Amino acid sequence: DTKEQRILRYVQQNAKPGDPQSVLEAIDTYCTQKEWAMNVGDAKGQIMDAVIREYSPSLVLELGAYCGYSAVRMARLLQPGARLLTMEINPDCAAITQQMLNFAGLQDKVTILNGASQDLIPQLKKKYDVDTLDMVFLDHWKDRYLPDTLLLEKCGLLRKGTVLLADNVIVPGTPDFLAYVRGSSSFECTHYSSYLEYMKVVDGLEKAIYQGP
Ligand SMILES: O=C(NC/C=C/[C@H]1O[C@@H](n2ccc(=O)cc2)[C@H](O)[C@@H]1O)c1cc([N+](=O)[O-])cc(O)c1O
Ligand SMILES: [Mg+2]
Repeated sequence: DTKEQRILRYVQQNAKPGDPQSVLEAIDTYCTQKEWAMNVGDAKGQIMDAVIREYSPSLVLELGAYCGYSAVRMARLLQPGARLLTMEINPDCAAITQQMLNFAGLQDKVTILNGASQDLIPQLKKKYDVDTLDMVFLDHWKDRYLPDTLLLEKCGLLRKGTVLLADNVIVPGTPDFLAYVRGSSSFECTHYSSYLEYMKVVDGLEKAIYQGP
């Protein structure tokens, strides 16, 4: 029994089926109170929401599904006919994400791709009927942000105005990617400061009074 299955089970037990907001709130409660997990969380999630609403993307690529928290967050804001594709190398995470989307009622909008991003990116156009991407959410292994961005470009998946949105650029950090994009005339960058997810960390003092030998 994994932490990820425990999160899904908590959602099935407590959230309202077909209600994406309820699903996000159930995840946030469980991870705030019971077990830390690497979901983007509601603080950064609000920022994501504002960006998605600004750009109204028709085709979004997510790198890194995990439990589906960000896939639920994004897909609930997509217009009719818009699509999210999400890449997940861990088959256990891919299954959880699909059940989460199902529970939320968002399964029609989202396609899960099982595999490593660097292996899947070159197959997008032919296998998933993609021309260029409107938005890319990066939230997978931090050392893959830069090489995958380069591969996206190589494969002709970026157009003028494609919006890349990257989590964790301060903590744990993505320093090669951040330096690259900030220094490149091919990208115009903006930083949105927020807070790392679920950081009310419990600790305590133990008093132990010696009673004699
Ligand atoms: O390490 C972090 N994220 C790595 C994410 C990894 C996810 O991306 C998938 N994937 C999908 C496709 C691939 O090709 C590779 C991996 C993995 O199978 C996992 O589901 C992280 C860590 C902290 N932290 O505070 O420690 C906070 C965060 O917000 C984080 O995102
Ligand atoms: Mg993250």
